[PDB]
Amino acid sequence: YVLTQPPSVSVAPGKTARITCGGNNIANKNVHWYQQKPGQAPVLVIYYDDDRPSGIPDRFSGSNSGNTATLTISRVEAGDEADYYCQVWDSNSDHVVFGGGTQLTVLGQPKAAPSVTLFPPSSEELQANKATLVCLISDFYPGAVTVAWKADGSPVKAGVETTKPSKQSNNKYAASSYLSLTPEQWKSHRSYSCQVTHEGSTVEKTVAPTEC
Amino acid sequence: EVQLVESGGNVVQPGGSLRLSCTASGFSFDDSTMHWVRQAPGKGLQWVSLISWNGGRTYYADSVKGRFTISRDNSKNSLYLQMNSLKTEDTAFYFCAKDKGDSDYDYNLGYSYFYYMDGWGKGTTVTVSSASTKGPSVFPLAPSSGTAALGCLVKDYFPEPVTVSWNSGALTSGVHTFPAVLQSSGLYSLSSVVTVPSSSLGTQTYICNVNHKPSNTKVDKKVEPKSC
Repeated sequence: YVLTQPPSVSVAPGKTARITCGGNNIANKNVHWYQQKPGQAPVLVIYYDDDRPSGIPDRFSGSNSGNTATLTISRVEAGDEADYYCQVWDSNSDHVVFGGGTQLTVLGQPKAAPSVTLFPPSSEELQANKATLVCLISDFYPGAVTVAWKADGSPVKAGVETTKPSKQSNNKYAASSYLSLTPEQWKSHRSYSCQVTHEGSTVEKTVAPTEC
Repeated sequence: EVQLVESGGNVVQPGGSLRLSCTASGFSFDDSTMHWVRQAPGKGLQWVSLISWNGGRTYYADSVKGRFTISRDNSKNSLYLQMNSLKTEDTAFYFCAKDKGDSDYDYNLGYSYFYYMDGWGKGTTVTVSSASTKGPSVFPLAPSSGTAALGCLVKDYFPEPVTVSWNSGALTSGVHTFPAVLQSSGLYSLSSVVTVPSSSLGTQTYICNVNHKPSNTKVDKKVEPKSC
């Protein structure tokens, strides 16, 4: 059986947030909701559809109609930022089923454009017969970017790794992307480029083998 | 007050075996149904297995069917998980959880159970990798002459984690240590940067200290601007 949730959902503080849980004929089943803050124990917030455990705010409330169940948090606070999973029991397949989870972002600070720094392979690493380009992206908000690497003028996705954005010592976000070459490839092109895209806008830095 | 303590998470090669344990208190273990739920790092929750108070009902997820074995010992308030024939897909965070235990009877329809979680543990980490312990190589990310950025490439190590500081802890302003990426080689790599007064670059001296306890390695590297 399958439960599907929107991957992301954002709201401005004090407003009201809605998280959907898609399952077919899900109104026939009891739906429960857990909240999980990064590096921590999940926590029951709504059970048996609309019921709520004592010890959690009256702001959390539950719906379940036909093909879609809904966790509704009102007067959202900064502390309500977490991941939310819905759950059921499939009597048919003998399975507990969780949904994908929804990361609820509370736009509790000013937007911020990413600052990008691109390092070429150090003489040292090269001397070890490996070449690595390091693209460091920091101080942006919200925490969702896109990286793309170009050689000379044309892209390539062979040998790229990119981290998932992550808060820093100031609630802003930062991510990294490495491009792995062989020293041969490194000095055989005129230049390499890192291209970060953040909410519509695109920054780009470039390095060339020949230089600093 | 409910308390659950997983243990025995570790690192193992594919095909290998491992036995997680979980220790309860603050509720009647004897009356309770238990669960194992796992969570791929970064990804979502995935139910693994459940088991009723006496072992009566026990079910497994298709993924682990035939490889995993759930068990308990009520005399010890203990839940067990036996993972055999491990895969890399099994690498994750393993949670043990208690179930409220809500049921329902009806003399001709049988019993009906309504499972869902009532308490969780902290977790325990299970890594399945073909690779074995290896200390990191450390390379300088030299600044390329407002302010400037310089850093450390911490390359090809295993298992996690590495920790990085600068100037033996005395530099924290401007410092960010990223998450690690896991490469095709099954080895981890991460970086650390610090942004600094562009001017104070020929004078002030920057050293990063890498520590990798799994291999008892510790490295210090001074990062100096290049030469051209």
